Amino acid sequence: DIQMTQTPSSLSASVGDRVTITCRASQSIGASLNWYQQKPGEAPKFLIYAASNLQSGVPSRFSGSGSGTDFTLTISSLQPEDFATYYCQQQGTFGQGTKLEIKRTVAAPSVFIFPPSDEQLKSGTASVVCLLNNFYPREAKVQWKVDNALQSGNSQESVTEQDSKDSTYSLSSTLTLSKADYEKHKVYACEVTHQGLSSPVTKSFNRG
Amino acid sequence: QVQLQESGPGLVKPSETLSLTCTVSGGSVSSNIYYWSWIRQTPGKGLEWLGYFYHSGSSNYNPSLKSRVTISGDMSKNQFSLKLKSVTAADTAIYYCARGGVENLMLVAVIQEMWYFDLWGRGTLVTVSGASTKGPSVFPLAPSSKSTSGGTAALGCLVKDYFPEPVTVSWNSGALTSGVHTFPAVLQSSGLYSLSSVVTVPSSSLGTQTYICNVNHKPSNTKVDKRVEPK
Amino acid sequence: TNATELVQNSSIGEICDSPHQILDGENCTLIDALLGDPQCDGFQNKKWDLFVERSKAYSNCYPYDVPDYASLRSLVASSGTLEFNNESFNWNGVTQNGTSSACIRRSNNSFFSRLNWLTHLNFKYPALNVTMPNNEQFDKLYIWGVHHPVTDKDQIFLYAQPSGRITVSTKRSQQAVIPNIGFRPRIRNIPSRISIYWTIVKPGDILLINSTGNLIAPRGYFKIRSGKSSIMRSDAPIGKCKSECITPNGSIPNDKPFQNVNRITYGACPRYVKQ
Ligand SMILES: *[C@@H]1O[C@H](CO[C@@H]2O[C@@H](C)[C@@H](O)[C@@H](O)[C@@H]2O)[C@@H](O[C@@H]2O[C@H](CO)[C@@H](O[C@@H]3O[C@H](CO)[C@@H](O)[C@H](O[C@H]4O[C@H](CO)[C@@H](O)[C@H](O)[C@@H]4O)[C@@H]3O)[C@H](O)[C@H]2NC(C)=O)[C@H](O)[C@H]1NC(C)=O
Ligand SMILES: *[C@@H]1O[C@H](CO)[C@@H](O[C@@H]2O[C@H](CO)[C@@H](O[C@@H]3O[C@H](CO)[C@@H](O)[C@H](O)[C@@H]3O)[C@H](O)[C@H]2NC(C)=O)[C@H](O[C@@H]2O[C@@H](C)[C@@H](O)[C@@H](O)[C@@H]2O)[C@H]1NC(C)=O
Ligand SMILES: *[C@@H]1O[C@H](CO)[C@@H](O[C@@H]2O[C@H](CO)[C@@H](O[C@@H]3O[C@H](CO)[C@@H](O)[C@H](O)[C@@H]3O)[C@H](O)[C@H]2NC(C)=O)[C@H](O)[C@H]1NC(C)=O
Ligand SMILES: *[C@@H]1O[C@H](CO)[C@@H](O)[C@H](O)[C@H]1NC(C)=O
Repeated sequence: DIQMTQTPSSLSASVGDRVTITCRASQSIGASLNWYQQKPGEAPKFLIYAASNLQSGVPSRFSGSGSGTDFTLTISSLQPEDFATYYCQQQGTFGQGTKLEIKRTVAAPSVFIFPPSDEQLKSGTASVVCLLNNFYPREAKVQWKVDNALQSGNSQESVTEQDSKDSTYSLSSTLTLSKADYEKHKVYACEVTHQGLSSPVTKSFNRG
Repeated sequence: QVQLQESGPGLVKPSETLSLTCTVSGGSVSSNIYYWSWIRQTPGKGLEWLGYFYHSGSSNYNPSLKSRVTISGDMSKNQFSLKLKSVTAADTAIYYCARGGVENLMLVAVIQEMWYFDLWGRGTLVTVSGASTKGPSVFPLAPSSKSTSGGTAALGCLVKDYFPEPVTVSWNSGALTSGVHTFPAVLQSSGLYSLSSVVTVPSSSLGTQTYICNVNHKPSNTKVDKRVEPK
Repeated sequence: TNATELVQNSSIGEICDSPHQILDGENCTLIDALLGDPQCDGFQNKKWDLFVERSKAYSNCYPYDVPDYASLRSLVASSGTLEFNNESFNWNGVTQNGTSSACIRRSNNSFFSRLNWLTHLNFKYPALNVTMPNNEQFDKLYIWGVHHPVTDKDQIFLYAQPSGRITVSTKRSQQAVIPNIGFRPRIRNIPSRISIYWTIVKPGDILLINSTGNLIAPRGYFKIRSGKSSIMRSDAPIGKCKSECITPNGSIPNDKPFQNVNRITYGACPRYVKQ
């Protein structure tokens, strides 16, 4: 019956910054509001109880405040390990969540490329993998070229979640062709454009 | 400390009854200040409380789930279970068991009912689908000059064409953790998942150290050990 | 020459301090002033015709709950007084005057002024049995409580007894409580809890207290009576003026026969009617 609105949905802040997250209830809820912190791959952690009471294992830089309809969660001095999604909760309803990314110096990716294995090729498919390691920000553009032909519609990528200590990302991009298509062409290359790169970087190999 | 751990199938066909069990270690499941709850999480909903249960027979359920939810307990086993009838693809989620309670505390001049969830399990993925399980193929991502930028070399495993999620990948039986990046799985057009797990190692160690990736896909009862060697 | 209107429609927005004696709770609920929260020490032994409770009020002591909150709140509100009479109970064999860091008074660990946290003495907590006779001609109200430790270790270190039991009796009634050991969320870094209870002792009756541990003991009694005082929740300021009738929205004139400001009134008031 009561619905809560968490603002913002996401934000980025630097180490040492003060960040505040807001949860607002459609009706007054007194002080009956709790906060949780969910780091990647983990379950939520009980952060704050009854609007302002820190729970066990919660660093002092966390605090909460509010009454009635407007509640805030504050991190006084942001740290890299605070990268998480934060949730408000009143009785049986949770807020939508706020994802918090750590802002950081620009870091160019190191790029590696892997040809398809001979075992995979024998079974009829060729997967070429490009690896972009330890970069920031997470915006990156991986382009595949086969004999200097721009590919599209035959690649997929996934990004790791932000590293909780150096605040970098890693990206893997896979290009899949049939064995027949793979051995009809020679040059396989990934072209990587990123803010840390003054020019697009290309990694290639030549057989197939 | 007290710890919770979910157990149950990872793949359930639609219209079946989803069931998961939570086992509680180090704590008295029998104490009527605590309730025992289940919460699920989907990208596109976030966290959704499903229900809780007191061993005294009292229980409370999310009305959005049209009474499809039942939570029951057995103290002979320090366990409580979720049962969710007539599942569809919309019930695909990560499911958490949790301990919590209800307090009637006065503050802001008025007594109000407060709920909380102070202890959570690790969570379990449940995929509701009609497709059948299948184990992955594991192909080497062999280190080469094209994966050696400086004094550092990258190698890994490509874990391809499995269903459903998840797979767990370790390196050298868990003795190798620094530098490992196991990427989230992508779902390809065939309806099967694929992921890669890579690790950056000193290029000097390539001739001396052996590198085994250990892939476990429990839904299909498949374990694969694959050694990655230089090309 | 105004046309007849029998319904009082508006309030002055404030509650007049005359003729009724108004006690503004400010930051303190009546219960917190009753128990003796340190921020509420200025309320000791005060009297009132109308106690006014504020939305901003808050607790700043040991986290507690009151199972029959409304009845205790109404008992004190109608007596119109917080006058406390100390009594010397014989607490032989236990340590008195327990304090906590969640309840600071004058920059020191403290506790509710009207309650007595009893703990073991040399790791012995004897079976206490004390009596208080009530020789007066008015009813006595005794406030006591039960402490719920967070673990068995906590229970042992505090009371040298794994299973505390409390019974408070008179010739007319019997109340038995069992502590519930377990973890609660930290309130002001305290994961334990106290439950507050009350007992009425009629003239000629005796208070009997049995405890083997976990008793938050009374220090005395309050005089109780079903008088004409009351309590009201309101955020309207207390102003200097005279008005016989009081509503949560502020004081009201009592010349019109009817009223549509608020169902809740105090004093000589027009009869409420809806919009
Ligand atoms: C009645 O209660 C109000 C409200 O108290 C406040 O809210 C409660 C819910 C609870 O959280 C209380 O702990 C909390 O104080 C009292 O009014 C507040 O009074 C305090 C101080 O007495 C003020 O706190 C100050 O706020 C400043 C911003 O306006 C801030 O800059 C101050 O920080 C500096 O001072 C503190 C010491 O106070 C020091 O520790 C810091 O390090 C820093 O130097 C300080 O936080 C609140 O702002 C007040 N709030 C309002 C709304 O006025 C009120 O005093 C009380 N009445 C009586 C009679 O007791
Ligand atoms: C007959 O009807 C008139 C007109 O409504 C009443 O007079 C009005 O009474 C209001 C009561 O507060 C006056 O409001 C105040 O006005 C001043 C100046 O504007 C403000 O600064 C102040 O904050 C208040 O808002 C209002 O000024 C007054 N005159 C108007 C509206 O023209 C009259 O009420 C009688 O007079 C008032 C002054 C009080 O003494 C009443 O007790 C009294 O009945 C009405 N008379 C009756 C018998 O109903
Ligand atoms: C636990 O705390 C209570 C109150 O905090 C203690 O009771 C207090 O005991 C002292 C001394 O026994 C009493 O002092 C009195 O002071 C007046 C004026 O200074 C003097 O005229 C009296 O002759 C007497 O010395 C004090 O009144 C009394 N307070 C109450 C409310 O009874 C109690 O002794 C403490 N117990 C322990 C074990 O520390
Ligand atoms: C309380 O103690 C008295 C002491 O004689 C005893 O007679 C009585 O039975 C006790 N009552 C309870 C309920 O333990």
